[PDB]
Amino acid sequence: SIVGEALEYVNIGLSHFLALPLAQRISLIIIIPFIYNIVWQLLYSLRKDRPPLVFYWIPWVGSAVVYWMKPYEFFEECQKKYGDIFSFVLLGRVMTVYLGPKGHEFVFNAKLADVSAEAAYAHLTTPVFGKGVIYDCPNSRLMEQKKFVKGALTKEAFKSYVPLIAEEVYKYFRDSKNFRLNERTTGTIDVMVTQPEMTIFTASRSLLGKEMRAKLDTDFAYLYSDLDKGFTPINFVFPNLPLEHYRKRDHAQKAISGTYMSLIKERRKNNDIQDRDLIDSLMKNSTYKDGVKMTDQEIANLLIGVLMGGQHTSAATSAWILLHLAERPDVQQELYEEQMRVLDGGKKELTYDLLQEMPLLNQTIKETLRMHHPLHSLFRKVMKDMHVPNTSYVIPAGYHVLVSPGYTHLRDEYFPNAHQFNIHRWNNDSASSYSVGEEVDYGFGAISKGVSSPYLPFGGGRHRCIGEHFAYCQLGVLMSIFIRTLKWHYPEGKTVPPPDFTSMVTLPTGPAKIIWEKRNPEQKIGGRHH
Ligand code: HEM
Repeated sequence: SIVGEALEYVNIGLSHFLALPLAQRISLIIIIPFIYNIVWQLLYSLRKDRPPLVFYWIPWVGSAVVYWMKPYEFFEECQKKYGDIFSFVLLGRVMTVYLGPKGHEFVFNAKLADVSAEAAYAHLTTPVFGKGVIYDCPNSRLMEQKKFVKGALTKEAFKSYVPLIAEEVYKYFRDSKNFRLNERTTGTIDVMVTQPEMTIFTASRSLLGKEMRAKLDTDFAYLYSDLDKGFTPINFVFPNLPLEHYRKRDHAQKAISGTYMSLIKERRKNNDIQDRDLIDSLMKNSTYKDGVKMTDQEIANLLIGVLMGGQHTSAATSAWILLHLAERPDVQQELYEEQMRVLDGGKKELTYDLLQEMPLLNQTIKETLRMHHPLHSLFRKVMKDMHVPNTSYVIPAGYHVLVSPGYTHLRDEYFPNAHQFNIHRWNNDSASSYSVGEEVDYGFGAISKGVSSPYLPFGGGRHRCIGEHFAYCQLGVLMSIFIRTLKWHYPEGKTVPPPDFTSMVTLPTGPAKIIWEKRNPEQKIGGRHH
């Protein structure tokens, strides 16, 4: 017995390895991880306590490419091969997807100790919003921040925001080069140009107030653009490599929060603290229950976060509404009749209460949010091994879970002819959402306990959206005025564009152009302008 003579050759083989020509060493630096990764997946598939893992050729990268470009097609293929729960590798991360209403329950209603949203999201949002708020703080702090913000999102606030938002839409029709309704009776617009502008203008005026809205008439508006460019998915992957747009982002966060603090300190200086906007509200109502006050910097940062949370969701949504309606003059016609009925042929000024008597308008918003959920995937990082009910699967800590209610929105089983835009599928069901039973309060108000609805555009559980009613108010006013003022249609041979999922906000693929025409060519919009 001389195995020892073989152990010598292990050592010998090792030294011959280190002496390979650089050409072959490089090749082996490639081939070894490639082979190991394939061997690893084969072994992994034998485990019974793990959901099926989607096969991938390139290590670390995983299924990133296909998930990035066409996530719903990716989900549908995986769902056919493996069923509703499956994992895939995404740039060094393992993502476990749970499709359908049971998936909604598993992720949105997960125990606070099981999963973390801030662990998934903070590296992307913290540099944009600033420190101390949203995901740069314990969940209990987030809960109270949401409570604070909801305090300026009351029915009473919406009654005051509606004429403010309407003024901004009319000003945009009057003054924007995309319209100029006093000078032109027809024109062509790119809805991915107009809607972000209309969105920030209307949200600024109502949530931040007249001063902050005035700032957007200046070069200052470009900081918002800069801040926005630091909010892309490459910041998800590489949170900070010293790139140009990273620093413009940091600069913008400091400059914009600086402007908000300036106004906050000015208002406190003059005791000019009213009930006009979210700034007034947070100045009066931002003390945590342990008695610690939000700093002025944190208040400013939270303002940025709130405006940002409403910016891309709403802008994408009003863009899709215009795009679906552009090939549906029958739906424009039907919405126009409702406007004439509810507002007495235009004789009534639009109010928040009359908005609630516009079911078809609200069903249009509801249906667009069904077909175009602006966030195709929501994430949590798994913090404790999770057992998946009625399976033998365990999702270990360190994995991520991914939930996609927008995918379920597009399934025939839950919405017949799911790829058909039909506002009447919501007849006698025009509410933005509603708790279909028992409620629960995580610290920012009573919300639905069950999150099993196949329709979940605002998510659910502790991380549930609080901007839903603001969004309906904003989109409601905006679409009410579009409908009463304009008709619109596609250029010849154009139709509803397919979604672009790469910004991870489900935008229409540009350029998404429509042609508008004034319903009343001679109608003038009053007020002064240069
Ligand atoms: C069409 C409009 C909107 C849609 C579809 C939408 C969607 C969502 C969704 C799906 C979530 C949950 C994310 C998750 O669970 O990971 C969420 C959370 C949230 N959104 Fe919205 N949103 C919209 C508008 C707004 C507006 C207008 C605001 C502010 C005025 C806002 C602020 C927030 C906030 C503060 C959260 C809580 C985040 C958390 O607790 O982690 N959103 N939104």
